[PDB]
Amino acid sequence: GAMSVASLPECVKNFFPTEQLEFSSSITADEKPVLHEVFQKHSCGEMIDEVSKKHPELGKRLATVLEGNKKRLDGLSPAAVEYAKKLIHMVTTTLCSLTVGKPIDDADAKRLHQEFQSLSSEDQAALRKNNPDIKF
Repeated sequence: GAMSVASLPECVKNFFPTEQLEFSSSITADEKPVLHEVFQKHSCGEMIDEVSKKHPELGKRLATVLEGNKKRLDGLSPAAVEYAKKLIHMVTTTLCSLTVGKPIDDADAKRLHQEFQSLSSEDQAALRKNNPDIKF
């Protein structure tokens, strides 16, 4: 639909939480230009205020994505949390680029996969338990 999520490289799609993908699917043709206008001011914490100013319902849906992402960090070790924040940074940057029409470089996603592989078995299992929908 408006967002073109399917056009993303596979290794990038692998890391997307469900809530980001469901949000992207939901974007209507008149909603996308709202995200474009707002994200073009920057390079979501703070995006929410600006988006909601323009389109309350869209901003509500964006806030729900961020609320969703929080749960995924619960109970994780310092190393696993460091990893997860890098994963979400990758996903955020991508979705912003997709929205504004910048190219997508999947090198950051290949780095995430390599990094996951060198985590302890206990941290890999904890990440999978908190994110059963992600292909690490």
